[PDB]
Amino acid sequence: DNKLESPHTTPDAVLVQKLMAKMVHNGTEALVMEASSHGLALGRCDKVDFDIAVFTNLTRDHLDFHGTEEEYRDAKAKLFARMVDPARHRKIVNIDDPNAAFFLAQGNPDVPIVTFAMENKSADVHPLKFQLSLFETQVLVNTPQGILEISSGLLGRHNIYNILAAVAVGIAVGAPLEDIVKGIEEVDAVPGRCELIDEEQAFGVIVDYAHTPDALSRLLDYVRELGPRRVITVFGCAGESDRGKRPIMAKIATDKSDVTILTSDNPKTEDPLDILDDMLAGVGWSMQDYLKHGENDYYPPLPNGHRLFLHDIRRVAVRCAVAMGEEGDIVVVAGKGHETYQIEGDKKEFFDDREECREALQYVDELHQAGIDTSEFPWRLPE
Amino acid sequence: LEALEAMAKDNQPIPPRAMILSRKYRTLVSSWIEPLQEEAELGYEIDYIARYVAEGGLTGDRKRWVPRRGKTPLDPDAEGFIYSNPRETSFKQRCLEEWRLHHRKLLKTLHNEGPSILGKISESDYI
Repeated sequence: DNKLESPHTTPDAVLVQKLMAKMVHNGTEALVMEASSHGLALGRCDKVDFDIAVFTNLTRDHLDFHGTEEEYRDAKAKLFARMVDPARHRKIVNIDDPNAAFFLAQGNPDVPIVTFAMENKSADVHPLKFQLSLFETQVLVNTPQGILEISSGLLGRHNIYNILAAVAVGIAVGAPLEDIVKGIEEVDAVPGRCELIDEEQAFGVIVDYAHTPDALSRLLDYVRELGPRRVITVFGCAGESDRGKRPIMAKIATDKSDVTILTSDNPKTEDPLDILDDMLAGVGWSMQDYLKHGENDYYPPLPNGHRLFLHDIRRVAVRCAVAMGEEGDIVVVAGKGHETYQIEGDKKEFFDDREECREALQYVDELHQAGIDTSEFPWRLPE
Repeated sequence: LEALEAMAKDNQPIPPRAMILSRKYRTLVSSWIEPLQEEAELGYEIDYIARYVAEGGLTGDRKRWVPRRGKTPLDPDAEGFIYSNPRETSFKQRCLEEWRLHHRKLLKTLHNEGPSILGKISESDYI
Protein backbone atom coordinates (compact mmCIF):
# COMPACT_ATOMS: atom_id res chain seq x y z
CA ASP A 1 0.00 0.00 0.00
CA ASN A 2 2.79 2.44 0.87
CA LYS A 3 4.75 4.18 -1.89
CA LEU A 4 8.42 5.15 -1.67
CA GLU A 5 9.54 8.64 -2.66
CA SER A 6 11.12 8.76 -6.12
CA PRO A 7 12.35 11.89 -7.96
CA HIS A 8 11.68 10.63 -11.48
CA THR A 9 8.32 9.39 -12.71
CA THR A 10 9.76 5.91 -13.35
CA PRO A 11 12.47 4.64 -10.95
CA ASP A 12 15.38 2.38 -11.85
CA ALA A 13 14.38 -1.09 -13.05
CA VAL A 14 16.88 -2.84 -10.77
CA LEU A 15 15.83 -0.78 -7.74
CA VAL A 16 12.15 -1.41 -8.53
CA GLN A 17 12.81 -5.15 -8.81
CA LYS A 18 14.72 -5.13 -5.51
CA LEU A 19 11.88 -3.29 -3.76
CA MET A 20 9.33 -5.70 -5.26
CA ALA A 21 11.36 -8.68 -4.05
CA LYS A 22 11.71 -7.18 -0.57
CA MET A 23 7.95 -6.61 -0.43
CA VAL A 24 7.07 -10.08 -1.75
CA HIS A 25 9.45 -11.64 0.80
CA ASN A 26 7.39 -10.23 3.69
CA GLY A 27 4.48 -7.77 3.64
CA THR A 28 3.12 -8.23 0.10
CA GLU A 29 1.57 -11.13 -1.82
CA ALA A 30 1.88 -9.61 -5.31
CA LEU A 31 4.34 -7.21 -6.96
CA VAL A 32 2.71 -5.45 -9.92
CA MET A 33 4.95 -3.00 -11.81
CA GLU A 34 2.85 -0.33 -13.54
CA ALA A 35 4.42 2.41 -15.66
CA SER A 36 3.14 5.03 -18.09
CA SER A 37 3.91 5.21 -21.81
CA HIS A 38 7.20 7.04 -21.23
CA GLY A 39 8.21 4.63 -18.47
CA LEU A 40 7.38 1.64 -20.67
CA ALA A 41 9.32 3.10 -23.60
CA LEU A 42 12.33 3.88 -21.40
CA GLY A 43 12.64 0.30 -20.15
CA ARG A 44 11.32 0.47 -16.60
CA CYS A 45 8.30 -1.84 -16.95
CA ASP A 46 9.70 -3.53 -20.08
CA LYS A 47 12.21 -5.59 -18.05
CA VAL A 48 9.48 -7.38 -16.08
CA ASP A 49 7.12 -10.25 -16.88
CA PHE A 50 3.69 -8.62 -17.06
CA ASP A 51 0.70 -10.89 -16.46
CA ILE A 52 -1.81 -8.32 -17.76
CA ALA A 53 -0.77 -5.43 -20.03
CA VAL A 54 -3.76 -3.25 -20.96
CA PHE A 55 -3.84 0.37 -22.10
CA THR A 56 -6.37 2.81 -20.66
CA ASN A 57 -6.04 5.29 -23.55
CA LEU A 58 -3.93 4.62 -26.64
CA THR A 59 -2.86 7.72 -28.59
CA ARG A 60 0.24 9.57 -29.80
CA ASP A 61 2.53 9.33 -26.76
CA HIS A 62 6.17 10.46 -26.60
CA LEU A 63 6.02 11.65 -30.21
CA ASP A 64 8.69 14.30 -29.62
CA PHE A 65 10.91 12.00 -27.52
CA HIS A 66 10.74 8.71 -29.44
CA GLY A 67 10.44 10.55 -32.76
CA THR A 68 7.70 8.29 -34.16
CA GLU A 69 4.02 7.78 -33.43
CA GLU A 70 2.76 4.57 -31.79
CA GLU A 71 6.26 3.90 -30.43
CA TYR A 72 5.14 3.50 -26.81
CA ARG A 73 2.26 1.25 -27.87
CA ASP A 74 4.65 -0.91 -29.91
CA ALA A 75 7.07 -1.11 -26.98
CA LYS A 76 4.25 -2.14 -24.63
CA ALA A 77 3.05 -4.77 -27.12
CA LYS A 78 6.59 -6.15 -27.44
CA LEU A 79 7.01 -6.25 -23.66
CA PHE A 80 3.69 -8.09 -23.35
CA ALA A 81 4.64 -10.55 -26.10
CA ARG A 82 8.00 -11.25 -24.44
CA MET A 83 6.28 -12.78 -21.39
CA VAL A 84 2.75 -13.83 -22.39
CA ASP A 85 0.52 -16.65 -21.17
CA PRO A 86 -2.60 -18.17 -22.76
CA ALA A 87 -5.87 -16.63 -21.52
CA ARG A 88 -3.91 -14.65 -18.91
CA HIS A 89 -3.11 -11.34 -20.63
CA ARG A 90 -5.89 -8.76 -20.96
CA LYS A 91 -6.22 -6.38 -23.91
CA ILE A 92 -8.96 -4.18 -22.43
CA VAL A 93 -8.81 -0.85 -24.27
CA ASN A 94 -11.13 1.59 -26.02
CA ILE A 95 -12.04 0.33 -29.49
CA ASP A 96 -12.28 3.90 -30.81
CA ASP A 97 -8.50 4.32 -30.55
CA PRO A 98 -6.65 2.82 -33.54
CA ASN A 99 -3.40 2.52 -31.58
CA ALA A 100 -5.18 0.20 -29.14
CA ALA A 101 -6.23 -2.13 -31.96
CA PHE A 102 -2.72 -1.94 -33.45
CA PHE A 103 -1.21 -2.95 -30.11
CA LEU A 104 -3.77 -5.73 -29.62
CA ALA A 105 -2.98 -7.10 -33.09
CA GLN A 106 0.65 -7.65 -32.10
CA GLY A 107 1.72 -10.31 -29.63
CA ASN A 108 0.38 -13.76 -28.89
CA PRO A 109 -3.17 -14.22 -30.26
CA ASP A 110 -4.04 -16.76 -27.54
CA VAL A 111 -4.19 -13.93 -24.96
CA PRO A 112 -7.73 -12.79 -24.05
CA ILE A 113 -8.90 -9.68 -25.90
CA VAL A 114 -11.81 -7.42 -24.95
CA THR A 115 -13.02 -3.87 -25.57
CA PHE A 116 -14.23 -1.34 -23.00
CA ALA A 117 -15.88 1.10 -25.42
CA MET A 118 -19.33 2.37 -24.44
CA GLU A 119 -20.70 3.37 -27.86
CA ASN A 120 -19.40 0.24 -29.58
CA LYS A 121 -21.87 -2.64 -29.66
CA SER A 122 -19.17 -5.32 -29.93
CA ALA A 123 -17.78 -4.32 -26.53
CA ASP A 124 -21.29 -4.89 -25.06
CA VAL A 125 -20.53 -2.26 -22.37
CA HIS A 126 -22.80 0.76 -21.99
CA PRO A 127 -23.64 3.22 -19.19
CA LEU A 128 -27.42 2.88 -19.61
CA LYS A 129 -27.96 5.33 -16.75
CA PHE A 130 -28.35 9.08 -16.13
CA GLN A 131 -26.86 9.92 -12.73
CA LEU A 132 -23.95 12.24 -13.56
CA SER A 133 -23.09 14.64 -10.74
CA LEU A 134 -20.12 16.43 -9.21
CA PHE A 135 -20.31 14.24 -6.09
CA GLU A 136 -21.01 10.81 -7.60
CA THR A 137 -21.81 9.52 -11.10
CA GLN A 138 -23.16 5.97 -10.81
CA VAL A 139 -23.88 3.96 -13.96
CA LEU A 140 -25.67 0.63 -14.44
CA VAL A 141 -23.32 -1.24 -16.75
CA ASN A 142 -25.10 -4.00 -18.70
CA THR A 143 -22.45 -6.31 -20.15
CA PRO A 144 -22.02 -10.10 -20.18
CA GLN A 145 -18.45 -10.03 -18.84
CA GLY A 146 -18.44 -6.66 -17.09
CA ILE A 147 -19.94 -6.09 -13.67
CA LEU A 148 -23.42 -4.66 -13.19
CA GLU A 149 -22.62 -1.70 -10.94
CA ILE A 150 -20.05 0.91 -11.96
CA SER A 151 -17.81 3.29 -10.04
CA SER A 152 -18.72 6.89 -9.24
CA GLY A 153 -16.43 9.10 -11.33
CA LEU A 154 -15.89 12.84 -11.05
CA LEU A 155 -15.47 13.36 -14.80
CA GLY A 156 -18.19 12.84 -17.39
CA ARG A 157 -16.35 10.71 -19.96
CA HIS A 158 -12.75 10.33 -18.72
CA ASN A 159 -13.70 8.94 -15.31
CA ILE A 160 -16.45 6.84 -16.92
CA TYR A 161 -13.92 5.41 -19.37
CA ASN A 162 -11.50 4.67 -16.52
CA ILE A 163 -14.25 2.91 -14.56
CA LEU A 164 -15.23 0.89 -17.64
CA ALA A 165 -11.60 -0.12 -18.20
CA ALA A 166 -11.19 -1.12 -14.55
CA VAL A 167 -14.45 -3.11 -14.53
CA ALA A 168 -12.88 -5.59 -16.95
CA VAL A 169 -9.84 -6.14 -14.72
CA GLY A 170 -12.13 -6.46 -11.70
CA ILE A 171 -14.36 -9.04 -13.39
CA ALA A 172 -11.40 -11.03 -14.74
CA VAL A 173 -10.47 -12.07 -11.20
CA GLY A 174 -14.02 -12.46 -9.90
CA ALA A 175 -17.19 -12.84 -11.97
CA PRO A 176 -19.33 -11.64 -9.04
CA LEU A 177 -20.06 -7.92 -9.04
CA GLU A 178 -20.06 -7.74 -5.22
CA ASP A 179 -16.25 -7.83 -5.17
CA ILE A 180 -16.06 -4.60 -7.21
CA VAL A 181 -17.72 -2.63 -4.39
CA LYS A 182 -14.34 -1.87 -2.81
CA GLY A 183 -12.94 -0.78 -6.17
CA ILE A 184 -15.94 1.48 -6.79
CA GLU A 185 -15.51 2.98 -3.32
CA GLU A 186 -11.80 3.59 -3.93
CA VAL A 187 -12.55 5.21 -7.29
CA ASP A 188 -15.11 7.50 -5.62
CA ALA A 189 -12.56 8.41 -2.91
CA VAL A 190 -11.66 11.51 -4.99
CA PRO A 191 -7.92 10.92 -5.58
CA GLY A 192 -5.37 13.63 -6.33
CA ARG A 193 -5.88 13.52 -10.09
CA CYS A 194 -9.23 14.89 -11.33
CA GLU A 195 -10.50 15.23 -7.77
CA LEU A 196 -14.22 15.53 -7.09
CA ILE A 197 -16.03 18.06 -4.89
CA ASP A 198 -15.65 18.14 -1.12
CA GLU A 199 -18.04 16.17 1.08
CA GLU A 200 -19.01 19.34 2.97
CA GLN A 201 -22.18 21.12 1.86
CA ALA A 202 -20.67 23.97 -0.16
CA PHE A 203 -19.74 24.97 -3.70
CA GLY A 204 -18.10 22.31 -5.84
CA VAL A 205 -14.29 22.32 -5.88
CA ILE A 206 -12.40 20.33 -8.52
CA VAL A 207 -8.61 20.09 -8.19
CA ASP A 208 -7.09 18.97 -11.50
CA TYR A 209 -3.60 18.58 -12.97
CA ALA A 210 -3.56 20.53 -16.25
CA HIS A 211 -0.32 22.03 -17.61
CA THR A 212 -0.20 21.16 -21.31
CA PRO A 213 -2.59 23.06 -23.61
CA ASP A 214 -4.38 19.98 -24.98
CA ALA A 215 -5.01 18.43 -21.56
CA LEU A 216 -6.17 21.79 -20.19
CA SER A 217 -8.53 22.17 -23.15
CA ARG A 218 -10.03 18.69 -22.80
CA LEU A 219 -10.46 19.13 -19.04
CA LEU A 220 -12.13 22.50 -19.64
CA ASP A 221 -14.47 20.87 -22.16
CA TYR A 222 -15.34 18.08 -19.72
CA VAL A 223 -15.99 20.64 -16.97
CA ARG A 224 -18.19 22.70 -19.32
CA GLU A 225 -20.13 19.52 -20.08
CA LEU A 226 -20.37 18.88 -16.33
CA GLY A 227 -20.62 22.46 -15.04
CA PRO A 228 -24.30 23.35 -14.74
CA ARG A 229 -24.08 27.13 -14.29
CA ARG A 230 -20.54 28.56 -14.19
CA VAL A 231 -16.97 27.49 -14.96
CA ILE A 232 -14.61 29.26 -12.54
CA THR A 233 -10.92 28.46 -13.07
CA VAL A 234 -7.64 29.71 -11.62
CA PHE A 235 -4.18 28.75 -12.87
CA GLY A 236 -0.73 30.07 -13.70
CA CYS A 237 2.39 29.44 -15.74
CA ALA A 238 5.85 28.28 -14.67
CA GLY A 239 8.98 30.34 -15.11
CA GLU A 240 11.57 29.63 -17.82
CA SER A 241 8.95 27.46 -19.53
CA ASP A 242 7.49 27.48 -23.06
CA ARG A 243 6.76 31.15 -23.72
CA GLY A 244 4.30 30.31 -26.50
CA LYS A 245 2.32 28.08 -24.13
CA ARG A 246 1.02 30.95 -21.98
CA PRO A 247 -1.00 32.85 -24.65
CA ILE A 248 -2.65 29.76 -26.14
CA MET A 249 -3.47 28.52 -22.63
CA ALA A 250 -5.01 31.87 -21.70
CA LYS A 251 -7.01 31.92 -24.94
CA ILE A 252 -8.32 28.38 -24.51
CA ALA A 253 -9.24 29.22 -20.91
CA THR A 254 -11.04 32.49 -21.69
CA ASP A 255 -12.84 31.04 -24.72
CA LYS A 256 -15.11 28.75 -22.67
CA SER A 257 -14.95 30.11 -19.09
CA ASP A 258 -17.14 32.94 -17.84
CA VAL A 259 -14.73 34.13 -15.13
CA THR A 260 -11.06 33.13 -14.87
CA ILE A 261 -8.31 34.12 -12.43
CA LEU A 262 -4.67 34.31 -13.56
CA THR A 263 -1.90 33.88 -10.99
CA SER A 264 1.76 32.81 -10.72
CA ASP A 265 1.70 29.04 -10.31
CA ASN A 266 5.50 28.65 -10.27
CA PRO A 267 7.66 31.80 -10.19
CA LYS A 268 10.96 29.83 -9.92
CA THR A 269 13.31 32.84 -10.01
CA GLU A 270 11.33 34.42 -12.86
CA ASP A 271 10.09 37.94 -12.19
CA PRO A 272 6.40 38.10 -11.23
CA LEU A 273 3.89 40.29 -13.07
CA ASP A 274 5.90 39.44 -16.21
CA ILE A 275 4.53 36.05 -17.24
CA LEU A 276 1.20 37.33 -15.91
CA ASP A 277 1.41 40.11 -18.50
CA ASP A 278 2.22 37.43 -21.07
CA MET A 279 -1.01 35.61 -20.20
CA LEU A 280 -2.92 38.91 -20.25
CA ALA A 281 -1.60 39.68 -23.74
CA GLY A 282 -3.48 36.63 -25.02
CA VAL A 283 -6.85 38.37 -24.69
CA GLY A 284 -5.23 41.53 -26.02
CA TRP A 285 -5.15 43.28 -22.64
CA SER A 286 -2.07 44.74 -20.96
CA MET A 287 -1.38 44.94 -17.23
CA GLN A 288 -1.23 48.73 -17.50
CA ASP A 289 -4.81 48.87 -18.79
CA TYR A 290 -6.14 46.58 -16.06
CA LEU A 291 -4.25 48.54 -13.40
CA LYS A 292 -5.57 51.90 -14.62
CA HIS A 293 -9.06 50.37 -14.71
CA GLY A 294 -8.57 49.08 -11.16
CA GLU A 295 -8.31 52.65 -9.88
CA ASN A 296 -11.96 52.90 -10.95
CA ASP A 297 -14.83 50.58 -9.97
CA TYR A 298 -15.98 49.42 -13.42
CA TYR A 299 -13.67 46.61 -14.65
CA PRO A 300 -15.08 46.27 -18.18
CA PRO A 301 -15.63 42.68 -19.32
CA LEU A 302 -14.33 40.84 -22.38
CA PRO A 303 -15.86 41.45 -25.83
CA ASN A 304 -17.38 37.95 -25.80
CA GLY A 305 -19.16 38.71 -22.51
CA HIS A 306 -16.85 36.73 -20.22
CA ARG A 307 -14.82 38.12 -17.31
CA LEU A 308 -11.13 37.89 -16.43
CA PHE A 309 -9.43 38.51 -13.08
CA LEU A 310 -5.84 38.26 -11.87
CA HIS A 311 -3.78 38.48 -8.70
CA ASP A 312 -0.12 38.09 -7.79
CA ILE A 313 -0.31 35.90 -4.68
CA ARG A 314 -1.74 32.41 -5.09
CA ARG A 315 -3.32 31.85 -1.66
CA VAL A 316 -5.60 34.90 -1.55
CA ALA A 317 -6.68 34.46 -5.18
CA VAL A 318 -7.42 30.76 -4.67
CA ARG A 319 -9.43 31.52 -1.53
CA CYS A 320 -11.37 34.19 -3.42
CA ALA A 321 -12.08 31.82 -6.31
CA VAL A 322 -13.29 29.21 -3.83
CA ALA A 323 -15.46 31.90 -2.22
CA MET A 324 -16.62 33.46 -5.52
CA GLY A 325 -18.84 30.59 -6.59
CA GLU A 326 -22.53 29.81 -7.03
CA GLU A 327 -24.41 26.87 -5.52
CA GLY A 328 -24.84 24.91 -8.75
CA ASP A 329 -21.51 26.24 -10.02
CA ILE A 330 -18.22 24.43 -9.39
CA VAL A 331 -14.74 25.92 -8.98
CA VAL A 332 -11.92 24.24 -10.92
CA VAL A 333 -8.28 24.56 -9.87
CA ALA A 334 -6.19 23.35 -12.81
CA GLY A 335 -2.94 24.94 -11.64
CA LYS A 336 -1.72 21.92 -9.67
CA GLY A 337 -3.17 18.56 -8.71
CA HIS A 338 -1.28 16.02 -6.61
CA GLU A 339 1.72 18.38 -6.49
CA THR A 340 2.39 20.01 -3.11
CA TYR A 341 5.28 22.35 -3.92
CA GLN A 342 5.27 26.05 -4.83
CA ILE A 343 8.72 27.35 -5.78
CA GLU A 344 8.47 31.15 -5.43
CA GLY A 345 11.94 32.25 -6.47
CA ASP A 346 14.92 30.38 -5.04
CA LYS A 347 12.97 28.93 -2.10
CA LYS A 348 10.00 26.57 -2.34
CA GLU A 349 6.92 26.53 -0.10
CA PHE A 350 4.58 23.56 0.37
CA PHE A 351 1.42 25.62 0.83
CA ASP A 352 -0.71 24.18 -2.00
CA ASP A 353 -3.26 21.59 -0.89
CA ARG A 354 -6.99 20.93 -0.56
CA GLU A 355 -7.02 21.74 3.17
CA GLU A 356 -6.80 25.43 2.26
CA CYS A 357 -9.85 25.05 0.02
CA ARG A 358 -11.69 23.25 2.83
CA GLU A 359 -10.83 26.05 5.27
CA ALA A 360 -12.02 28.64 2.74
CA LEU A 361 -15.30 26.78 2.17
CA GLN A 362 -15.75 26.58 5.94
CA TYR A 363 -15.03 30.28 6.55
CA VAL A 364 -17.11 31.55 3.61
CA ASP A 365 -20.12 31.14 5.92
CA GLU A 366 -18.58 33.57 8.41
CA LEU A 367 -17.61 35.87 5.53
CA HIS A 368 -21.21 35.97 4.29
CA GLN A 369 -22.46 36.48 7.85
CA ALA A 370 -20.09 39.45 8.21
CA GLY A 371 -21.64 41.06 5.12
CA ILE A 372 -18.70 40.87 2.70
CA ASP A 373 -19.58 40.59 -1.00
CA THR A 374 -17.67 37.94 -2.95
CA SER A 375 -19.57 38.18 -6.24
CA GLU A 376 -16.67 39.67 -8.24
CA PHE A 377 -13.01 40.54 -7.73
CA PRO A 378 -13.65 44.03 -6.23
CA TRP A 379 -15.16 42.89 -2.93
CA ARG A 380 -17.63 45.49 -1.66
CA LEU A 381 -16.38 46.15 1.87
CA PRO A 382 -18.92 47.83 4.19
CA GLU A 383 -17.52 51.28 5.02
CA LEU B 1 2.16 66.76 -44.95
CA GLU B 2 4.62 69.51 -45.78
CA ALA B 3 7.24 67.84 -43.63
CA LEU B 4 6.65 64.54 -45.44
CA GLU B 5 6.68 65.88 -49.00
CA ALA B 6 9.88 67.78 -48.18
CA MET B 7 11.67 64.47 -47.55
CA ALA B 8 11.51 62.66 -50.90
CA LYS B 9 12.59 65.87 -52.64
CA ASP B 10 15.88 65.68 -50.71
CA ASN B 11 16.10 61.86 -51.09
CA GLN B 12 15.90 61.03 -47.39
CA PRO B 13 14.50 57.63 -46.34
CA ILE B 14 12.20 57.28 -43.36
CA PRO B 15 14.20 56.62 -40.18
CA PRO B 16 13.63 53.22 -38.53
CA ARG B 17 11.73 54.92 -35.67
CA ALA B 18 8.28 53.94 -36.94
CA MET B 19 7.19 53.00 -33.45
CA ILE B 20 3.95 51.01 -33.19
CA LEU B 21 1.86 51.02 -30.03
CA SER B 22 0.91 47.93 -28.04
CA ARG B 23 -2.19 47.99 -30.24
CA LYS B 24 -0.47 47.25 -33.54
CA TYR B 25 -2.09 50.04 -35.55
CA ARG B 26 -0.16 53.15 -34.47
CA THR B 27 1.72 54.94 -37.25
CA LEU B 28 1.94 58.43 -38.75
CA VAL B 29 -1.36 57.68 -40.53
CA SER B 30 -3.37 56.57 -37.48
CA SER B 31 -3.18 59.15 -34.67
CA TRP B 32 -5.01 61.99 -36.43
CA ILE B 33 -8.10 59.83 -37.03
CA GLU B 34 -11.16 60.30 -34.84
CA PRO B 35 -11.06 56.98 -32.91
CA LEU B 36 -8.06 57.08 -30.57
CA GLN B 37 -6.50 54.07 -28.83
CA GLU B 38 -8.98 51.84 -30.68
CA GLU B 39 -8.22 48.90 -32.95
CA ALA B 40 -9.65 49.02 -36.46
CA GLU B 41 -12.04 46.34 -37.72
CA LEU B 42 -10.15 44.15 -40.19
CA GLY B 43 -12.73 41.40 -40.73
CA TYR B 44 -11.25 38.25 -39.23
CA GLU B 45 -10.57 38.27 -35.49
CA ILE B 46 -7.27 39.60 -34.19
CA ASP B 47 -4.60 36.88 -34.15
CA TYR B 48 -3.24 37.64 -30.69
CA ILE B 49 -1.01 34.55 -30.63
CA ALA B 50 0.37 35.34 -34.09
CA ARG B 51 1.07 38.94 -33.06
CA TYR B 52 2.77 37.69 -29.90
CA VAL B 53 4.97 35.30 -31.88
CA ALA B 54 5.82 37.91 -34.54
CA GLU B 55 6.62 40.83 -32.22
CA GLY B 56 8.65 38.61 -29.89
CA GLY B 57 8.31 35.76 -27.41
CA LEU B 58 9.70 32.20 -27.43
CA THR B 59 13.22 33.68 -27.79
CA GLY B 60 15.22 36.63 -26.52
CA ASP B 61 13.22 39.27 -24.68
CA ARG B 62 9.84 40.89 -25.32
CA LYS B 63 8.79 44.45 -24.49
CA ARG B 64 6.59 43.77 -21.46
CA TRP B 65 4.10 46.58 -20.77
CA VAL B 66 4.46 46.35 -16.99
CA PRO B 67 4.68 49.44 -14.74
CA ARG B 68 7.80 49.83 -12.61
CA ARG B 69 9.02 52.15 -9.87
CA GLY B 70 12.07 53.62 -11.60
CA LYS B 71 11.69 56.94 -13.41
CA THR B 72 12.17 55.39 -16.85
CA PRO B 73 10.08 56.26 -19.95
CA LEU B 74 7.61 53.39 -20.19
CA ASP B 75 6.25 54.00 -23.69
CA PRO B 76 8.90 53.39 -26.39
CA ASP B 77 7.85 56.58 -28.22
CA ALA B 78 9.01 58.78 -25.30
CA GLU B 79 12.65 57.69 -25.62
CA GLY B 80 14.02 60.88 -27.18
CA PHE B 81 11.73 63.47 -25.63
CA ILE B 82 12.99 65.13 -22.45
CA TYR B 83 9.86 65.02 -20.28
CA SER B 84 7.22 63.02 -22.18
CA ASN B 85 5.40 62.79 -25.48
CA PRO B 86 2.95 65.62 -26.24
CA ARG B 87 -0.74 65.24 -25.51
CA GLU B 88 -2.55 62.96 -27.96
CA THR B 89 -5.26 64.87 -29.82
CA SER B 90 -6.99 64.04 -33.10
CA PHE B 91 -7.29 66.44 -36.02
CA LYS B 92 -10.86 67.45 -35.17
CA GLN B 93 -9.89 68.61 -31.68
CA ARG B 94 -6.93 70.61 -33.02
CA CYS B 95 -9.09 72.17 -35.75
CA LEU B 96 -11.80 73.23 -33.31
CA GLU B 97 -9.13 74.53 -30.91
CA GLU B 98 -7.48 76.68 -33.58
CA TRP B 99 -10.91 77.90 -34.71
CA ARG B 100 -11.94 78.93 -31.20
CA LEU B 101 -8.54 80.57 -30.64
CA HIS B 102 -8.93 82.52 -33.89
CA HIS B 103 -12.36 83.73 -32.80
CA ARG B 104 -11.02 84.51 -29.32
CA LYS B 105 -8.23 86.72 -30.65
CA LEU B 106 -10.75 88.32 -33.03
CA LEU B 107 -13.03 89.24 -30.13
CA LYS B 108 -10.05 90.39 -28.06
CA THR B 109 -9.02 92.72 -30.89
CA LEU B 110 -12.56 94.03 -31.41
CA HIS B 111 -13.03 94.63 -27.66
CA ASN B 112 -10.25 97.17 -27.09
CA GLU B 113 -9.05 98.33 -30.53
CA GLY B 114 -12.33 97.63 -32.33
CA PRO B 115 -14.95 100.02 -30.86
CA SER B 116 -15.55 101.70 -34.23
CA ILE B 117 -16.12 99.95 -37.56
CA LEU B 118 -17.29 100.88 -41.05
CA GLY B 119 -20.83 99.67 -40.34
CA LYS B 120 -23.10 102.30 -38.79
CA ILE B 121 -25.63 99.77 -37.43
CA SER B 122 -23.55 99.17 -34.31
CA GLU B 123 -26.54 99.48 -31.95
CA SER B 124 -27.98 96.24 -33.37
CA ASP B 125 -24.76 94.74 -34.77
CA TYR B 126 -22.44 94.75 -31.74
CA ILE B 127 -25.05 93.22 -29.42
